[PDB]
Amino acid sequence: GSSRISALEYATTRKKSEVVYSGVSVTIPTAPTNLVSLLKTLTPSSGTLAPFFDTVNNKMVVFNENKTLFFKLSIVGTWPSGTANRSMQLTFSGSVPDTLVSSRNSATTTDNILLATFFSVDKDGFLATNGSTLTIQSNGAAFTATTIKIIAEQ
Amino acid sequence: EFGSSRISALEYATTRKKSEVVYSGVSVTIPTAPTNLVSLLKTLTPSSGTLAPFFDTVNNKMVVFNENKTLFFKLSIVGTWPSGTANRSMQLTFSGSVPDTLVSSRNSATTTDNILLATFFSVDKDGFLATNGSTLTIQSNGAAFTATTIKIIAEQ
Amino acid sequence: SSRISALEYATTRKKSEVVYSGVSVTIPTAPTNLVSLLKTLTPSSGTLAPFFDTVNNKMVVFNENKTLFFKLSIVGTWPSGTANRSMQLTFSGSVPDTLVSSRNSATTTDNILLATFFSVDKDGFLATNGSTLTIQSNGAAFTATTIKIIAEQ
Ligand SMILES: N[C@@H](CCC(=O)O)C(=O)O
Ligand SMILES: N[C@@H](CCC(=O)O)C(=O)O
Ligand SMILES: N[C@@H](CCC(=O)O)C(=O)O
Repeated sequence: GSSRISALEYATTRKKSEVVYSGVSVTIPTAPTNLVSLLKTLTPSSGTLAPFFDTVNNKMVVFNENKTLFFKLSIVGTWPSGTANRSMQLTFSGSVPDTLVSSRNSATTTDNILLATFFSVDKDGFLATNGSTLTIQSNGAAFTATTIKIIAEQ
Repeated sequence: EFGSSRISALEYATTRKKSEVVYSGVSVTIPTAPTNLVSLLKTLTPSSGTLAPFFDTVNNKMVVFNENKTLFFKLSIVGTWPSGTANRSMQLTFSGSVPDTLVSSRNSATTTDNILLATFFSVDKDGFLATNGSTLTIQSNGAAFTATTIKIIAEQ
Repeated sequence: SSRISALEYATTRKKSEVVYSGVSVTIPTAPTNLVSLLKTLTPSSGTLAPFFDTVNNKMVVFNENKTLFFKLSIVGTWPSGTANRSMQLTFSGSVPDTLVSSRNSATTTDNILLATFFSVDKDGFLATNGSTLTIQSNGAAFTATTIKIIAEQ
């Protein structure tokens, strides 16, 4: 069945946004900050925010499919020298909001960050209709990001 | 050949199976002692979703389909530790051939108490998870935690 | 016929899942090539091949537009009394990724679970170069007694 086969091929084709900002100086402040708003002003080194990051409404958006979305944010940067307790926090709005935190303390010298998660998108569900506002906040002190890689795939 | 049967099998293979359960507007203590998570949740009435088929409420464990398909797990908890709690963490252990221990730790720099634990389990046909399931044991560290919304997902 | 067989390939998981049991392995406080460390140990089950290259001491991937999922589960210990402590794992790449599992006095368990994914592109950086995995223990060295490592694609 060519039509059923084509549907299976579509279902098993990864769709994604994978955007790299190399050589930027993005301050991630200590106050809640819309992440897409922060990124959309920057010229990417590679990739595009579309289709998963909507630069008009400053949100992550998804395809209307019963297919899970995988998300990763990799940040190279620094907190100020001497900052001990510190964390990077990223919240996704949703029916139940999800709050990611990468915390560290005096024991860890590296300031680089890797946040990863997934969203089990339902057809005609909350994410499919509303998208998700991503709100980022640096805790302990402001963070200065010099490379950012952001991925959403479904 | 077996074309028809193989297409139907592929349709099954690419259909997500899931439990996605939300408990909204609750007030649930996650204590500092090890607590069977399924035992804790099954006392609550879901606002949406069902524990079946991934959470066995007789044996109080997560169970999986016997197929070479990875299971993705997420636990999202809205709640609080007592005011002033500085060092604190939420931990979740899954029994297995090698047990896995998830920890979300934080300190004075982070004021939010909300928790997001996510992972995967690479289920093998006739393997440990498929044969035994996994006991999930949750524990709050620093002080007891009071959860007001819980969302739990297992999918395969 | 062939589109069906191709779909069967596309939807079949490929994996390395290696368990090292009953070991007492120091993960030092200095950067350490993880594949170099593991390949000295005898697995209780599984094989480093095909995802872990023990000649160049790196993770390697299939040259396919298919995401790789990675998990490292470690049973072990920091020295008694260690409060602030963390385990970190860096993957080289076009942009390197640094995973950190940190904890403090509130947490008693020392066991570690690091999980992530890599959105491999055909003929992309990972497919062309692989990834060097560098592990480091912070606060004090960590003694690992069971290690389970998974890469799947
Ligand atoms: N099923 C929810 C997402 C659940 C999740 O947070 O993964 C939705 O479609 O909006
Ligand atoms: N392959 C193991 C699971 C490994 C993992 O922890 O992901 C099983 O089938 O029980
Ligand atoms: N697309 C990148 C991987 C991106 C990631 O780190 O997930 C590659 O093929 O090398």
